[PDB]
Amino acid sequence: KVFGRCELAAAMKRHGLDNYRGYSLGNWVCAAKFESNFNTQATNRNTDGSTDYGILQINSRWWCNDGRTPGSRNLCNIPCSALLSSDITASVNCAKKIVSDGNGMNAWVAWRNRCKGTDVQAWIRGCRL
Repeated sequence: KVFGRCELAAAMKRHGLDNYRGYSLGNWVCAAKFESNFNTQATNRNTDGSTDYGILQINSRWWCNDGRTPGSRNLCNIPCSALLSSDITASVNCAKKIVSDGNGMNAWVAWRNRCKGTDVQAWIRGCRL
């Protein structure tokens, strides 16, 4: 599913991401924009043999199982395919674990490089939330 911006903002908000670990909703929309362009089906292989999945490009070395990443930990206890669903529940649940792991949203290198320090509230402008 390719979400609209406001459509994703509402979904993330429904699932409890607005202000989760102190990150306002704009941060999460901005991260999803630059990770996946709001596409739940997005996949990207990494140099180390892992792959990133879904709207928030969650990685198969630590968080989900894809059956081809040796020494996968599967900390979210999910197959990586669950992160590609039109239903973002599994991605949100896993994202909440990741952002709690100690480095906040710095875990998403795309957020660090294109969101952090910017006016992230711009990403929820216009939306009925």
